Amino acid sequence: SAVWGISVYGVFVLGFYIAQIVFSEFNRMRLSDWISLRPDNWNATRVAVIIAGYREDPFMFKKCLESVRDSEYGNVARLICVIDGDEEEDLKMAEIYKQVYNDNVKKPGVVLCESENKNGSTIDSDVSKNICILQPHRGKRESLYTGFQLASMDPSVHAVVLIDSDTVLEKNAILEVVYPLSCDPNIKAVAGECKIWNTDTILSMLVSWRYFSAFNVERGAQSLWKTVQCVGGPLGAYTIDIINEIKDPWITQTFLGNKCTYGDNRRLTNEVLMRGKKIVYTPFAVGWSDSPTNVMRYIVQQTRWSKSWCREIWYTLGSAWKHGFSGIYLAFECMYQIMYFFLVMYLFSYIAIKADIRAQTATVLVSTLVTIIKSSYLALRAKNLKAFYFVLYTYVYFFCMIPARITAMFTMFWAKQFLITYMWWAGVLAAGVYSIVDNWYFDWADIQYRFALVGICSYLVFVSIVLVIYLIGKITTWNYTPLQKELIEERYLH
Amino acid sequence: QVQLVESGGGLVQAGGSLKVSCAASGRAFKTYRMAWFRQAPGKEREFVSGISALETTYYADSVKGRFTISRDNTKNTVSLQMDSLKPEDTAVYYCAARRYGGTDYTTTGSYDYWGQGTQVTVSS
Amino acid sequence: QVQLVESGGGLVQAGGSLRLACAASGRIFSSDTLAWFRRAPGKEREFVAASRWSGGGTDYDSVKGRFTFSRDNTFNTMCLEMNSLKPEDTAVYYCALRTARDSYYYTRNPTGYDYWGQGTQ
Ligand SMILES: O=C(O)[C@H]1O[C@H](OP(=O)(O)OP(=O)(O)OC[C@H]2O[C@@H](n3ccc(=O)[nH]c3=O)[C@H](O)[C@@H]2O)[C@H](O)[C@@H](O)[C@@H]1O
Ligand SMILES: CC(C)CCC[C@@H](C)[C@H]1CC[C@H]2[C@@H]3CC=C4C[C@@H](OC(=O)CCC(=O)O)CC[C@]4(C)[C@H]3CC[C@]12C
Ligand SMILES: [Mn+2]
Repeated sequence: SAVWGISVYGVFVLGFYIAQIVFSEFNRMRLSDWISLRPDNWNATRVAVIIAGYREDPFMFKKCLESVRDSEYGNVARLICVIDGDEEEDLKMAEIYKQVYNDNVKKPGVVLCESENKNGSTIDSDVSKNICILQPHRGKRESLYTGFQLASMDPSVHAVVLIDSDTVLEKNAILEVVYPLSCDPNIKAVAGECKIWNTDTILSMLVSWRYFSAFNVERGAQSLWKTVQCVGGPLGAYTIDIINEIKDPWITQTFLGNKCTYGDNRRLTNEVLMRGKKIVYTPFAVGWSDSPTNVMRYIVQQTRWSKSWCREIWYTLGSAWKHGFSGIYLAFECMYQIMYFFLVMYLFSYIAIKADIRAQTATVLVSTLVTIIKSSYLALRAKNLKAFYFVLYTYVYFFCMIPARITAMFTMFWAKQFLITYMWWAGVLAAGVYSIVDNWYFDWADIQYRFALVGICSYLVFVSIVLVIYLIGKITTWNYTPLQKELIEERYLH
Repeated sequence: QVQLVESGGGLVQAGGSLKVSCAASGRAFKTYRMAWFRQAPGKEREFVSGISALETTYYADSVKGRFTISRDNTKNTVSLQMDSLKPEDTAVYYCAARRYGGTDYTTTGSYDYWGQGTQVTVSS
Repeated sequence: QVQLVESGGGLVQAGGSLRLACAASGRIFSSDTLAWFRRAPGKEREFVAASRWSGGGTDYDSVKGRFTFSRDNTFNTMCLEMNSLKPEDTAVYYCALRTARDSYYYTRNPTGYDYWGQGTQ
C-alpha cells in the first residue's frame, strides 16, 4: 500500500540525483582536460563586458565595476554599461561609474529598441572608449539590447560577457568562462557558477546551498550533453555570432497576447537551444551575488521564476527535435521537473487525508535520509562541512516554492499573490491539526506505536540540534562567507 | 466514555465456532485497543486475545490455532472468531477497551472500560 | 593618487649589472600598464619596457634580452633587472602607470600614462 508511494518516491528522487551527480563528475573531468590542453598566455577572444542595472546598492555597484577592472584577461575590448531610466536618481548611478572608469556618460534621447535605426552611432562614434548609457527604462531586455547593439558594431569583438550589477567576479572568471566558446565550434554560450556571499540569515543560507546544488549538480549534468537549459543569470558568456542573430526574436516575444518581460536569461538560453546549438557550463567561473532574505521577497522572486519556467519549458521540450540523440535528456529533465512536483503534492495529500502514524513517520524519515545523502554529497564536493545545513532546505521548499508554483500556475491564465500562499499555509496547518487530534492516544504496548513515536521524536531532536548548531555558528560568526566577512569590514569605512 | 455491549453464546459441540461480537459506542472507536478475556469459574479472567488500534494482534497461550481476532471500524465491533472449541473453554467471555495505556496489556488493571458477560458452554 | 617611487642606478662602466625598483602607493588593479621610460641627457623621453600588472611581457629594441621585468604583485612593487650595460645607456629612468580606464588598448606613447615617478641616475 504505502510502500508503493514511499519506496518508489525515494527511488524516484534519489536515482535521478545520482545520475545528475555522475553526469556532473563526467562534465568536470571533460572540462579539466580542455583547461589542461591550453597555453598559459592565451588571449584569443576579444570580449566586451555588459552590465545592466537599476538602483543597485551604490556600494555594490562600485564593487562590481572594481571587480571587472581587477579581472585578469589580456584581451578585453571595452566595457558597456547600461543604466535604466534617466532621473536625478539615476544620475547618482552614473556618477558611481564616473568615479571608477571615465567621464563618457552618454545619454541617447531614445531607447535603442523603440528607435527606428537600431544600429550604432548612439551618440557613440568612439569604439576605443568605456561608455555608460543613460536611457529611459523598459526592463532589462531593453537595457540589454542597447548593450548588445553597442558591443556588436566593432568587428574585432567576437564574444560578449554579460554580468548583473550586484555581482563580484573573481579574477580568473572571464578567462575561464570565455574558453569553452573557443573549445568547440558548436558552443554558443557558457554558464558560470554564481555563488552567494550573504549567508547571515536562516533563509539566506539554505537558499545559498540550493544555488550550489542547482548550479554545480543540476546545471553541470546538462552540460555533459551540451544542452544546458538556462545559462547563469548573473554570469554568462555569449558568442556574438549567435547574439547578433537572436537579439531580434529575443526582444520581440509574445506569449499569449500581452507582451511582458520577465525571465530574460532563460529566454536567451532557449533561443540559443532552439537553433540546434550547444551550451556548456564551467565550474571554474565563480561569481558572487546576494540573496533575498525576507520570506515574502523570496516568494515573489520564486513566483516570477516559476512564471518564466511555466511558459518556456514547453519550448525546451519542443526544441529537442533540433538536437540529436543527446536531447532526450532535455525531455526527461522537463518531465521530471513536472512529475516530481506533482508526486510531492499527491504524497502530501494522501498522507494528510488518510491519517496514519506509521505512514507519516516513515515518509518523514525517508525524506530526511534522502536529504541527508544529498547534503553529504554537497559537503564532499564543496569540502565545506557547512553544507549539512541543506537538511533544512525542505522546509524552505515546501513553504515557499510550492505556493509560488501554485501562484504561477494560477496566473498563467496583497491578494495578488499572497492569498494562495496564506491559504496553503492554512491548509497545511489544518492537516497537521487534524492528524494530531485524530490519532490522540497512547499505546506503549504496541510495537508499531513505539516505532512511530520513537521515529518522530528522533526526527524532532535531529531538527532541533541542527537549528542549535546554526544558532551557535551565527553567534560565533561562523556562517559568514569569507567574502561577506570582508565586505562587512569595507562597509564600515567608506 | 465508551459503552461496550457483547453478544454471542450458547451450547455448541466440541469443534464449533460460536463467534462472539462486542460492539462499542464512543467518540472514536478506532483509537481504542480491544481485548477479550475468559472469566472461567476460577483463575479470575485469564487473558485470551487482543488487538491494538494499528491492527496488530496478540494471543494468549495454547489458543494460537483456535482463536482469531479482528476489528470493524465502520460498525464499531471486534467480532472474535473461534475454531476447534474444547470442553475446557466453558466460561464467560468479556470485552475490554483501552485508550491510554502502558506496556501491561495482559492484566485487567490496565483496561479502563469493561463489558458485562458473554457466557459460553461447550458440550462433549 | 598612486605615487610611484623608484630607486637604483649609479656608476656604469663597460658591461655592468643594475637593478631598478619602483614601489607604488595605491591600488594597481591588475589591469594597468606599468612601463619604464628612459630620458637621455638633452633628449626626449624614450621607451624601454612595459608590462600589464596581470602578467604580460613586452620590451623594446636594442634592449631585448638585456632587461627583464618582475612584478611582485604582493609587495606592490616592480623590479627591472639590467644585463650587459652600455656606455651609451646613460639616462634617467621613470616608472609610469597607465590606467585602463578610457581604453584597454596598450600604447607606447609616453603621454598615455597618467602617473609618473622621479628620475634616477
Ligand atoms: O529575473 C531577473 O531580472 C533577475 O532577478 C533577480 O535579480 P536581483 O538583482 O537578485 O534582483 P532585483 O533587485 O529584482 O534586480 C533585478 C535585476 O534585473 C534588472 N532590472 C530589473 C528591473 C528594472 O526595472 N530594470 C532592470 O534593469 C537589473 O539588472 C536588476 O539587477 C534574480 O536574482 C536574477 O537572478 C534575475 O536574473
Ligand atoms: C500541527 C503542528 C504539528 C504544526 C504543523 C506542522 C506539520 C503539519 C508540518 C511541519 C513539517 C512538515 C513536513 C515537512 C516536510 C515534508 C517533506 C515533503 O517532502 C518533500 O517536500 C521533500 C522533497 C525534497 O527533498 O526536496 C512531504 C511533507 C513533509 C513531511 C511535511 C509534512 C507536514 C509537516 C510535518
Ligand atoms: Mn541588488
